[PDB]
Amino acid sequence: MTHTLPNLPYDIAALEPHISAKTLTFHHGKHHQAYVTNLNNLIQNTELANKTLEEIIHATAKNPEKAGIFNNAAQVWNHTFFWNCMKPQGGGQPTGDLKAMIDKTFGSYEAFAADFKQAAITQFGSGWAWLVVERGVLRIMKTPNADLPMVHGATALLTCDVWEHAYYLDYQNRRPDYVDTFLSHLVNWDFASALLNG
Amino acid sequence: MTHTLPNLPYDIAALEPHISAKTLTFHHGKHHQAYVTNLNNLIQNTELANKTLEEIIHATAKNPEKAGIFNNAAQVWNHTFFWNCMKPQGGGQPTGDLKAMIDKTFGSYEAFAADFKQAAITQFGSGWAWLVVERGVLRIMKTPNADLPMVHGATALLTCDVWEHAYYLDYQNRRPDYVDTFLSHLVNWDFASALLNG
Amino acid sequence: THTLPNLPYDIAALEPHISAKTLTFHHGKHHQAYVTNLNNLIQNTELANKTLEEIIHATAKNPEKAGIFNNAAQVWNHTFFWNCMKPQGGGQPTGDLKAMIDKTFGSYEAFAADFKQAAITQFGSGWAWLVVERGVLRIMKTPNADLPMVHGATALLTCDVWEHAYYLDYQNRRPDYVDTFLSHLVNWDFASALLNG
Amino acid sequence: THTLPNLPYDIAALEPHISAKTLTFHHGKHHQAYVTNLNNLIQNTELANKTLEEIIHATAKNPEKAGIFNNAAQVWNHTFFWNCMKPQGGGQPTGDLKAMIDKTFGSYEAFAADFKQAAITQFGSGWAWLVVERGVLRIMKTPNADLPMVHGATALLTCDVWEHAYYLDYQNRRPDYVDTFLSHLVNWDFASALLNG
Ligand SMILES: [Fe+3]
Ligand SMILES: [Fe+3]
Ligand SMILES: [Fe+3]
Ligand SMILES: [Fe+3]
Repeated sequence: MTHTLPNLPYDIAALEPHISAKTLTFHHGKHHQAYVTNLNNLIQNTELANKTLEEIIHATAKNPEKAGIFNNAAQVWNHTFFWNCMKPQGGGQPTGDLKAMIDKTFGSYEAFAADFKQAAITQFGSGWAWLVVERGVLRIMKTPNADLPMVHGATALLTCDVWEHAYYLDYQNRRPDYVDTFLSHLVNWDFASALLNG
Repeated sequence: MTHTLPNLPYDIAALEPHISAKTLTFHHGKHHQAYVTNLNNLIQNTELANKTLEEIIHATAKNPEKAGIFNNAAQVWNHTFFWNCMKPQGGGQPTGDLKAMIDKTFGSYEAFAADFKQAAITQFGSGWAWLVVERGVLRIMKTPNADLPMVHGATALLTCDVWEHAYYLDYQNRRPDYVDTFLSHLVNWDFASALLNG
Repeated sequence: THTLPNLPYDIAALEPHISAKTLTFHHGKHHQAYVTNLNNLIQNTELANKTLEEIIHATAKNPEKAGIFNNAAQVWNHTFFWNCMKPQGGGQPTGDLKAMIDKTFGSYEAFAADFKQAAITQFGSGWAWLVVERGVLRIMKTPNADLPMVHGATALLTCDVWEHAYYLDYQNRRPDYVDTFLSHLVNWDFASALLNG
Repeated sequence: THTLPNLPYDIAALEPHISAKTLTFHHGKHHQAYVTNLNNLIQNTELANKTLEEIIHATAKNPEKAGIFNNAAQVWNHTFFWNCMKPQGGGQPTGDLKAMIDKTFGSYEAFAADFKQAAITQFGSGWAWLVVERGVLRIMKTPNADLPMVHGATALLTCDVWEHAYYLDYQNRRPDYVDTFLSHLVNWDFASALLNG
């Protein structure tokens, strides 16, 4: 157990009712934990046992034979990132640098929000919707399964988990309502704005 | 419109307590319905409007720009196939032709069930676990997302939906328990046996 | 599907300013290769049914399709480039374009100084442009295959500053090449037509 | 402050694979220009007292001081490139480096194909590298002045694929140039020392 499950940055009930404590209990305590334990078991006694998580993600991103390692390693990263993407009483619009860059790039926050929700809702199957910056330009991305921006040469600013386990207890099939609530009440814009200046 | 949602072959509560009436209500009445409505809207005013569902699947399986149409068309097919793969008082073992072919190929039913379970459990993200016949040989197949045996040249005999919406309300993360319940109490072996002789 | 357009003049008609040897490789190899690359990348795709300009607009947003964008835009850029030049070019525009340059830069010499600055400060491969964007003349420079239309601007004039455009004749002396482009090759009638197009 | 280092051999020592004419322009004009540009850009700045490598790392975290990064990285890249070649080079590596290439790529030939592919699929100006990061070998391609050290990797070998590197001798035929680099010029002794550096 050289990799460990990080604490949630808030109480399991902090996102109620938008994301339920039951969801967070299974999502963090079961899914996120299993990705960690799988990763630990898959790299034991291998050359990857002495690498960081980010090093493992990049080292196994190409080799389809190592897809089991990439899939668990990237999911550990993605879920830690996702918990920090949210906060109780979040949502709204960002300010300052990120707000201005979004207006410069998309024309408005509403334009950004519509593009983000479309990527989130058109990602078929399991995956992730992202706001990224790449060579200094903001882009929306959607990725399948465990894929994530860093292996495409982009820096993630924000993500929304659209694996069905992230919303099914609370929203069932209503993924659009889930993403709309994410945008309206949960997104931590201070987080994305700090990462933009990183 | 062009394509219709077929009735379940049993009451929404007929698989209780193994699959809840709640799950079947969302799984059939929302997810399966949505794939039908999407398909109908996507092929309207196109050459695909005049073809059978199977023809649409093969016509869109090759070209990535038509993946939206493929994804919904194949999901209509997969779910319809899946409902018929189950029945109240299912489970047990197959008889006759299919039992003998499983014993010749896997050595035993228990070996087949171990291999079907592991494919279902190691399918990362959304997808399907299949028993197929291919080039005269019985094989286990796992497919991601909407993918399915026929566009690979195999004949499907049985499937288990391992999209998270298939089990999350009743089993949450415990996909192995759900698959174990599928084999133990739900699988309709009469269906797979007839298809083997189709 | 897509074809290389002929040069609008003799392969040797820009000598000594741009050599026939340069044009042979620039038109017959580089521009040809972008056309053949584009055809192979769009075959059996919905892009096969679109125009060059529609391909450029359909792929500018999706980095996954940068190979198609780069070949499509380079086809467009080079065709534009051949038509920006002519034997016995150079001099200055007259009429509408001259007056807009004089009102915007103050002077033709001011425009040529700014155009040449953008051309020589483009690091690596790219293009220097005179564009009109919401009714205003601007100098633009673009890296690699980038071009004005995906930035909401209308190209009036371009000079290729990929090294293959000048290395056989000028080697490292990109500033001399651009000065020779403005002095002897630019076709101001083309740019003036585009301003009213 | 910074100066242009000697070529490690006579300008004709790589004939007929790379012409003396190419080396005179590539080393005496391009490499020299990166050095003179760097000196002029850092004068009276905080960066004037730092080493080339210190300047590269400090400015790499930035798009706003990009003339300094681009010229400093190009100074570094070219010095490294000249030492990646030798007269009567080519062949294959032996010992430590050969073993790692076999374990990593399966064979030298797989390595050379992957290296070739990176060199030819780099669109525009750029570089193809063999790098090592955390004991793992891989191939890298970078655009313009970008280089492995700012990505956390150690360069072992590079091939310049800016068009000035080959256009006088190969024109558009980058694949043949890279083939010739691998076949006749690569200095494997250099890369094997760096693996253990
Ligand atoms: Fe998740
Ligand atoms: Fe389903
Ligand atoms: Fe060109
Ligand atoms: Fe160079």
